Amino acid sequence: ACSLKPSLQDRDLITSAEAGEVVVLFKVLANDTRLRLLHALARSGGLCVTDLAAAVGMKPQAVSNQLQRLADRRILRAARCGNNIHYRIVDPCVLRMLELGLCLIEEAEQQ
Amino acid sequence: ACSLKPSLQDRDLITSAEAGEVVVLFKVLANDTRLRLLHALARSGGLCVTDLAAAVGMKPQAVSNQLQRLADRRILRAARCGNNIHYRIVDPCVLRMLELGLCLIEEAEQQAGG
Repeated sequence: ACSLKPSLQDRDLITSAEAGEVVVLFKVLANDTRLRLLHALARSGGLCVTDLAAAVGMKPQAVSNQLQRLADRRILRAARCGNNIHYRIVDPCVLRMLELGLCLIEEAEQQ
Repeated sequence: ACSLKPSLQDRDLITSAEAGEVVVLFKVLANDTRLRLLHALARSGGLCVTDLAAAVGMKPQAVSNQLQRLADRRILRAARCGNNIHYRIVDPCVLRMLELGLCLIEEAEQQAGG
């Protein structure tokens, strides 16, 4: 089978409060639309809602509330000028989780 | 900062097809109790329901049901001899994602003075 990393075998059992915080992040990524939006935001380093909706092939109204909720959770920053709202990822934890997910997909391709 | 790692900036936008398999990984991990159970299993390299339920704050019967479900989803291997069932994590994707979670909890603690 597989075995926990040798240097991580000395950490005390994660507490419930510790688990809930990381679970918030896992919940955020456990959704294909959020994953795709976060991936698009990560490649570009930030897009307005019109360009973002375009990249993931959806109507802006289909993704606008989801982005706002991500900003509510302090995972994105929403910069409004006029009616243009530009989003970018400000939580590096969410980014590292996404990167590991991308690694697993490449490896699934056997590459 | 928050920039994507340069080696990963070339892959095309993840499709809904590729997103499906990784989303299932996050759904399994996106639960307080399951994550603590998975860590307790990862620390020890495998436990029975009685030791594992003692390790976390839970009753053996609830823990038992949780473990057979993870086994049903092929996250664990349930090794039975007699009436003793020993559970081990056999999904390495689950394992790396748990380990990343553990590193983030540690870095967060460090970064706030302890």
